[PDB]
Amino acid sequence: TIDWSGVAAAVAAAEATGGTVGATIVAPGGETFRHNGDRRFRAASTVKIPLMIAVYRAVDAGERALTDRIVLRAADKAPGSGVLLHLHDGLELTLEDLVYLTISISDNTATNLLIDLVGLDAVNDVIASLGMRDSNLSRKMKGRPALPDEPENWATPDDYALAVQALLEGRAASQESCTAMLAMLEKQQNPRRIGRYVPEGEGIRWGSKTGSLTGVVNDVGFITTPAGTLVVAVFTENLPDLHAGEQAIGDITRAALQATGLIPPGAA
Repeated sequence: TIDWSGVAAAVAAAEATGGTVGATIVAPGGETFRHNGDRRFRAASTVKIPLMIAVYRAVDAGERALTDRIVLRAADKAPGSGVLLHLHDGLELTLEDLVYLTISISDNTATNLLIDLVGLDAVNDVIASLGMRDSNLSRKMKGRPALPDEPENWATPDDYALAVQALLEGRAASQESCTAMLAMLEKQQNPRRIGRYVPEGEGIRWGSKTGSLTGVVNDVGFITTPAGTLVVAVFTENLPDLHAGEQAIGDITRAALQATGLIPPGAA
C-alpha cells in the first residue's frame, strides 16, 4: 500500500513561496496521486505531445510520410527555444527531423512547421479523442506567454497524464507509432526535471516533454523500470525562478519513485 506523504511534502515545499503546483502521477498499479489535478496551467511546450500524436496519426492514415521533405524558410523562423531559427534559409529537412527537433530541444520553428502541415484542428481532434477535456492548442509557438486577451494553450495535469497513458497503452495511434513516439520522448535533452533522479541501470528508460515560459516550469512523461512504469505530469507556476521549478519537479518525481517502490526507499 502506497504512502504518498513524501510526494505531498515535496509539493508543499515547492508551493511554500507562493507559487502553484499541479501534479498527476500514476503508479504502476494504476493508483493515482493528484494535487490540483484539474487546475488549468499554461501548457507551454508540453502541448508538443498531442501535436506529435497528430503527426503520427497522419502517417498512419498515409496522408504523409516521415521522409517527406520540408524546406526551412525565413518566414517560418520562430523566436525562442530551438536551433532552426539560426540555421541557413533553404535548409532541407524531413518530417522526422521536424518531430525530433520539436521534442528533443523544443524547437519552436519545427513546431510551427508541423502545425502548418497538420493544422490546429487535427491537434485538437487528438486532444478530444484522448478525453483531454480541458486542454487545447490554439496558439503557435512564440517563446512567450499569451497576453490575457490572446488565445492561450491550456493544460491540466490530469489531461497530460491521460496523454502519456495513451502512448504507453498503444491507444494514442497505431502501436508502431506509439512505440516510435515513446522513443522520441526518450530523446528529451533536459534531464533536470522528471529525468533528474532516474537511476542508471539495465531495462530502465525515461522520456518526457518539458515546458518553460517566464514563471512557468512543466514536465510531462514516464519512467519505466523492470518493476513497472510511473506516469508523471507536473506543472508549476510562479515558483521563484527556473532553478526552483526544475528542482521541485525533480523532488516530486523522486518522492514518487520511492513511494511506488520503483527505486529503493530514501530521504523525503
